[PDB]
Amino acid sequence: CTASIPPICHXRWR
Repeated sequence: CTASIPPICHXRWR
Protein backbone atom coordinates (compact mmCIF):
# COMPACT_ATOMS: atom_id res chain seq x y z
CA CYS A 1 0.00 0.00 0.00
CA THR A 2 1.10 3.57 -0.72
CA ALA A 3 0.63 6.87 1.11
CA SER A 4 -1.98 8.04 -1.40
CA ILE A 5 -4.97 10.05 -0.18
CA PRO A 6 -6.96 8.12 0.25
CA PRO A 7 -4.44 5.26 0.60
CA ILE A 8 -4.36 2.42 -1.92
CA CYS A 9 -3.68 -1.30 -1.51
CA HIS A 10 -2.84 -3.57 -4.45
CA UNK A 11 -1.95 -6.56 -2.26
CA ARG A 12 -1.33 -7.61 1.34
CA TRP A 13 -0.02 -5.20 1.72
CA ARG A 14 1.87 -3.22 -0.92
